[PDB]
Amino acid sequence: HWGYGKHNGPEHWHKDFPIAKGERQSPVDIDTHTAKYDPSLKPLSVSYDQATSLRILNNGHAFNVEFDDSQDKAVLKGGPLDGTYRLIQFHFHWGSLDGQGSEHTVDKKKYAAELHLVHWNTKYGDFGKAVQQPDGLAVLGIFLKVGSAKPGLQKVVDVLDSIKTKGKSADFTNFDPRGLLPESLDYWTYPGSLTTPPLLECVTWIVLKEPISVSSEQVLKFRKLNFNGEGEPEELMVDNWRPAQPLKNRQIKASFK
Ligand SMILES: [N]S(=O)(=O)[C][C][C][C][C][C]C123[B@@]45[B@]67[B@]89[C@@]1%10B81%11B698B746B814B562B%10%1143
Ligand SMILES: [Zn+2]
Repeated sequence: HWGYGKHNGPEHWHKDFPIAKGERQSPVDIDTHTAKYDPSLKPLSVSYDQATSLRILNNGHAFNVEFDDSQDKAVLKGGPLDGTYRLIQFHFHWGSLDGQGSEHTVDKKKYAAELHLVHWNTKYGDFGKAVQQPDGLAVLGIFLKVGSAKPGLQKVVDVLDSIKTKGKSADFTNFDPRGLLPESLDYWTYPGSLTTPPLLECVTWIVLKEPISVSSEQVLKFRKLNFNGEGEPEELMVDNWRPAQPLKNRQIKASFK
């Protein structure tokens, strides 16, 4: 099955998922000089005050913090979006070392990690229907650099020991994702895809310019997770990022001057 190794990594995905070589694949390099300021873009509205986290899951490729998405409790709107998008989960991508780990790059710079807050368009009723639509998902991407600790991340870090291996989950209630946001909501946006199989071309990407800082100790704990299941040969969960894909016939727009 697909993963991040020599024999099953991103360069192989196209055999099972031919859309891997499609016209709107993610991630991409953001060339900051070429991205056009678009004065028609609105401020992003991130309304997470009523967010209800439920659980954290090691799915064998990352860990997902899952939310109750059975009502409009945690929603993204505005920015480039029409309508209302409901938070379903967040997860990260990260490296074996601090010099790599992000999926998007900024003028070819790789960050240590990248947070993806995944939301689906309520007009399609459920996540599974939304991923079949070109405007089905909105993913808010946030870069992580290593420096000062992010206090709002520590609750996530401390539960990782309990979900070391693939298929393990843990109750994860009352986690506030507002504690993962940078100060500024300045962003870039473009049309793209899921960055993992099935690589569906259903995402409006919103990538924040301002990174968050996390400590070396925090990211080291991400790197103790395992891709393998319990009792299997240990394969550290590191380098679970897809590299930048061809931009093709797309424009990246900036919300800021
Ligand atoms: N890295 S990222 O932020 O671009 C991606 C996060 C998207 C979550 C989408 C995966 C699935 B799993 B369930 B439902 C969706 B349909 B079925 B299975 B298929 B896979 B696809
Ligand atoms: Zn992701």
